[PDB]
Amino acid sequence: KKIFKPEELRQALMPTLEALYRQDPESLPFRQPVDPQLLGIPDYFDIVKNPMDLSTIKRKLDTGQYQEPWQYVDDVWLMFNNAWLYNRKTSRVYKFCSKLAEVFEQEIDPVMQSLG
Ligand SMILES: COc1ccc(CCc2nc3cc(-c4c(C)noc4C)ccc3n2C[C@H](C)N2CCOCC2)cc1Cl
Repeated sequence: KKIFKPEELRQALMPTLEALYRQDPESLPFRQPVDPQLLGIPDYFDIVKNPMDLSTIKRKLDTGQYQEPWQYVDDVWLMFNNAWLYNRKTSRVYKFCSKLAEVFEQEIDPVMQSLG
């Protein structure tokens, strides 16, 4: 089995996360964990059982919590799927999520080819 080192993953994958952060306005709702109290949405954690956001993914890369690139991809997709599940299709957050998914798809593919 291919063994990936933490810094190899950070060097390869952090730029793809940065590409998401660079999207403005689209990344703005994703830069910190959803706070249902601040946002007045007490149903949030009833619907979203496994929250995820850019800051959490960044911390996981920085602290070596991914063994394999697919685990990073899964967390990015968890973030997207949570947002598409919770938010209405007409909402800013939903449409912003869709743009981030486009950007991520584009950025991640050449990187995955390089890591194989
Ligand atoms: C720039 O875009 C916005 C600005 C304000 C709002 C309303 C408030 C809001 N509505 C938000 C909704 C979410 C959210 C996500 C993500 N998934 O479910 C929910 C609910 C997360 C954060 C949200 N936030 C916080 C926003 C983004 N601020 C963070 C600080 O800097 C920019 C302004 C929504 C948006 Cl999309």
